[PDB]
Amino acid sequence: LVHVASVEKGRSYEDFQKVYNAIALKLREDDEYDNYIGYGPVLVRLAWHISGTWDKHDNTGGSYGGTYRFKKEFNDPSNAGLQNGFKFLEPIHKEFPWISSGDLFSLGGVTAVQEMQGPKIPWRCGRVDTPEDTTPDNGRLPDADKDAGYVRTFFQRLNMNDREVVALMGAHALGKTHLKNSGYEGPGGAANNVFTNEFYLNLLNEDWKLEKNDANNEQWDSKSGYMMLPTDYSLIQDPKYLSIVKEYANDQDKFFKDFSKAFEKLLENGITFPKDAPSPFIFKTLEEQGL
Ligand code: HEM
Ligand SMILES: N=C(N)c1ccsc1
Repeated sequence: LVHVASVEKGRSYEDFQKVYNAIALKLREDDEYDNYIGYGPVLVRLAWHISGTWDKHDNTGGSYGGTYRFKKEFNDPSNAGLQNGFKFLEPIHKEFPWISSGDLFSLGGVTAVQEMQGPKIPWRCGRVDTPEDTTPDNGRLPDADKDAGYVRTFFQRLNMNDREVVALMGAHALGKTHLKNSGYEGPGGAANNVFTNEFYLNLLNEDWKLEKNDANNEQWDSKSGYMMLPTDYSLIQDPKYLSIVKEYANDQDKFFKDFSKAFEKLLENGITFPKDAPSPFIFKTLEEQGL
């Protein structure tokens, strides 16, 4: 299966910077959401989940087709709560109807990361909506109650190695688990709408206890009020993951650079970019624009 990026007709960097800006301004305006966490984290999770259906073996799933807009994928149990991010983006799409759904969902994630003071994430346009019958079945996103070997094997399907996996998981510094969405409850650090390397510092420095939550699932809890999923905690149980966790806990810039690469790759998996395509766009933040 081949998906060739096709630039939305006549559009260039400035058009996409305008969509960025709309998203970024709404992120600012709608600050109350989720006990004043705001929509940044859920937009990052949305961009990951629309990308994380990809299968390298046959190029099914992936961000290209924008298939999250269809009921089967929208109602994936793994996607519970992301309707909030979709609803956030609806007025943006209404204002910019020319952008594809896949470009919008992925640009949402990029915008959120940058506006939360994360790394710059280069982003490429040209995802094209595909029909309802291209929507991947439920069950391609990962379970949270598993161990390091599960995580490693899972991410091979997405063509991600150990470093890419550990880098990507640093996003779990953002937002929180919600018991009603996933059967897990709690945040991963104190600054959960600012993008930092706190996930790794918390993994290493907190005193974690294995407890049951009110949904009868096990999770790791600290007296600080933080939590880790079993899959999060597996990153310090496996000796190879642990080395990389320590590396990112001790080098903010290295984490930023490695996250940026892995996140762009995640968002671009499955897509063929013509040699004549535009170079990746690097959007200015509102702050950089004086906006
Ligand atoms: C082994 C891989 C992964 C597992 C099992 C997993 C699991 C989870 C679960 C259970 C939640 C809570 C959802 C809720 O209750 O609302 C969640 C949230 C989150 N995930 Fe992951 N995830 C994984 C990887 C990733 C990756 C690769 C990213 C993106 C780079 C990511 C970004 C986030 C973000 C930002 C949230 C917070 C959402 C919010 O606050 O609304 N996750 N994840
Ligand atoms: N480890 C955490 N608190 C977490 C995991 C997914 S979103 C937040």
